[PDB]
Amino acid sequence: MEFLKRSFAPLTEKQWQEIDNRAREIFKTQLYGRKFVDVEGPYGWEYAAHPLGEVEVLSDENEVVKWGLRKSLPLIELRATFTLDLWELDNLERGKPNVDLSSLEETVRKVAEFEDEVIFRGCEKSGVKGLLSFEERKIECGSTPKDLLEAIVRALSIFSKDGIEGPYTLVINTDRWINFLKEEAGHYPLEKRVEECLRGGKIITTPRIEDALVVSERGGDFKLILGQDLSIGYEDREKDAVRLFITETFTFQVVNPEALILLKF
Amino acid sequence: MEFLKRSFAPLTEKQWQEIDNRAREIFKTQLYGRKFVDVEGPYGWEYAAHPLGEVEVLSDENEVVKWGLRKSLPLIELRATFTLDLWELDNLERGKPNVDLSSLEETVRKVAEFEDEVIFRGCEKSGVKGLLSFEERKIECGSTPKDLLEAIVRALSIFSKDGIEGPYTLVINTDRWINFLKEEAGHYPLEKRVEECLRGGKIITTPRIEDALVVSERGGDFKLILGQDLSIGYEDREKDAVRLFITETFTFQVVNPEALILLKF
Amino acid sequence: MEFLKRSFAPLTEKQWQEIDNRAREIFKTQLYGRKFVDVEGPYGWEYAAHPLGEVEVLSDENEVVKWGLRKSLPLIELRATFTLDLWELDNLERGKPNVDLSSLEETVRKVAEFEDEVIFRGCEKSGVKGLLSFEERKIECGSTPKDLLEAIVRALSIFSKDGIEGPYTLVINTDRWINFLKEEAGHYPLEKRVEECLRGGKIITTPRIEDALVVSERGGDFKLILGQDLSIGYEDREKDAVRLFITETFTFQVVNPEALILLKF
Repeated sequence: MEFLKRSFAPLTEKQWQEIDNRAREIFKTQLYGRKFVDVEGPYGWEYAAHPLGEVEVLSDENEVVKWGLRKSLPLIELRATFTLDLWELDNLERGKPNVDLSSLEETVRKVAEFEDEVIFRGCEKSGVKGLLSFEERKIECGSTPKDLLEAIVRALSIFSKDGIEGPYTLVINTDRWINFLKEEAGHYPLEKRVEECLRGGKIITTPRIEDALVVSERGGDFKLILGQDLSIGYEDREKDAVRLFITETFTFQVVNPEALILLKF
Repeated sequence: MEFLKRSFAPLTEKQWQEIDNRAREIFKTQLYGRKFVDVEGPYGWEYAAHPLGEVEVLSDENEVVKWGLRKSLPLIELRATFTLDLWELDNLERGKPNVDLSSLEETVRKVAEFEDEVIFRGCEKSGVKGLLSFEERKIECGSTPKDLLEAIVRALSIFSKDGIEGPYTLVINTDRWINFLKEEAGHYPLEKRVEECLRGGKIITTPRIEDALVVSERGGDFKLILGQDLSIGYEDREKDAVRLFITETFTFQVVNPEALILLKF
Repeated sequence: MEFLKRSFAPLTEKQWQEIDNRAREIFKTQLYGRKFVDVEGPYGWEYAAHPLGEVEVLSDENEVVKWGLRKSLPLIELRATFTLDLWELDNLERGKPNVDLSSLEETVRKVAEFEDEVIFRGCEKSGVKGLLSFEERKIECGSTPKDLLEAIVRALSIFSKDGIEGPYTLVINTDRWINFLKEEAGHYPLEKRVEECLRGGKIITTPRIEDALVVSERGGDFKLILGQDLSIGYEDREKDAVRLFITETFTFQVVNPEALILLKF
């Protein structure tokens, strides 16, 4: 019996595992950040903040004793609720393989969008700096696949200058990738061209961002620390419906900004 | 070779251990809080903050996802420097058992006073609430030892009402204790009277406070968490003098305010 | 305890290994010559000069005794200094994974540029002849990738005439390679065309040179002799900063000029 109080929910364990695998299957495809960022944890529920190794001196200079405070990044706890119908769920025990989980799917989609937004554009309230906030690592790129290849080559040259090794992955907005395919009446399979230019790299198309960027996957550059992973608990029961929730405690850190390059095409 | 960089200091290990035992001997008598408060740690240098188990909801009520932040108490790092004379220290190897350590003694006294002040009256900058801030647990007491005994009995009655068991310790200002002894021309050894009234309790006289209070020593009521205990490191060398420093990372927490009673005599 | 006097530096071994791996990682990408030239050594610090096997006759012809001197190539010793901040470094022990090493990176970049310049264009003061000094091995090439392929084929024909076997590597300036890609709207992946024409060869893009050339990697044609490899030592300490230096003793020799072909495109 854990934090989630799963036992007290008046639902069959078959429905429990069904919802579990449904949520996990949705999250595998909807978690864009985890596809390429490093993941650390779980550290348990008790992990409240992550140390930063920095000290700020509140004390003055005349006083001999230098007393100050250690900076740290507090974790973010998210909790989103939803409701299900007991009679609709009952059909699983009767043998119906299809059930209505539209509310659960919508909640999972929205929470995935929220966490992707937090990872990409940051949250000034929590002090987390988003990747797009690193404007200093920008390169102008033209509207043609030729200009895209030129930008990729120049980005790899900059990476080699800064000593950033492979593998390299290109994350591009899906609409812009589709537009590039529309403009590409050439002779070269665009995927194989990009892979050859990236020296065995991979392409990720996502709608979370509007532009393209190149990252390195040597590890230790983007750490997503999880206190408690994604989990579903039971809140309360009312009439013929059951209320559940999804909770997660996490934080994000960018170790080396030099491993990220942005394209302004 | 630790945080303190002790090896690089051009001082004999005999002088090192001499200064170590001198500082430890001073701290045993000058650390008033540790005489009665619970001590936890060390958690190492990396322990930046202590979790509080509380969550504050930054998110609004219309948005389904409830994202918030976990509260925690950041640790306080103190660092006080001092200087010693190489030629004066050299006499130890020649056989002189007496050396001048007045600067070190003064620094240790001042840092002990600072930490006692932080423990007792708190620090609003760090968010630590001092014991004297708990004004709700106050009892008026008269100027006579008879009134002191009456206040002790009433405080024990309140403790029994609130279910606080022994042992109990009375911490009283040294000047007020001396004044009570001056006023006491009675027939009862005052120490044995106080011990009998406290049911085997003990009395602690300190100049850090100006009044008297009664506490319980059942444990788990006042936790002083130490990341790195009191330690002395070497900063730099200049001409014929050597500069050292004393560093410490700590925090304080009051678990149960009901275990503390204050007297307003 | 070596030449570098690493022990006397008042820095943690963690910082030592961090700086070591940082410098090594930068050098792996910034050492263009070692990517394709043969490397010999280390011969230790005591190796002052490399024998040439040539004797010059100072004596006249009337005197029976023929006394002369043996020619040799003296080694070059480079030493570049830089400074770091002790307080900035202290954050590593506190847990900060990010430190400012901009001065170290700049020094490593500049020394890499200097050694690449010495390897490529030589140094008349030291008597080392640069590869670009071999103007007799020049071939004119046009501005089109077709002309580049023609020049590659003719260079391979000359190599076969002179009995130079594979593998062959093409080293081309990055800007000119990018311009060739810009001009290439053809149908053939340019990398695979170059590899096929070179019979499994590889392409290296570098900014150290402005033109393109073809070399052979059968070994024994370009020897870089190292007395002491790249190393970082500690010079002295001042106030709150520490001064380090990077030192290296080396020399370069071209055995067979017939294994090098230059393109004048």
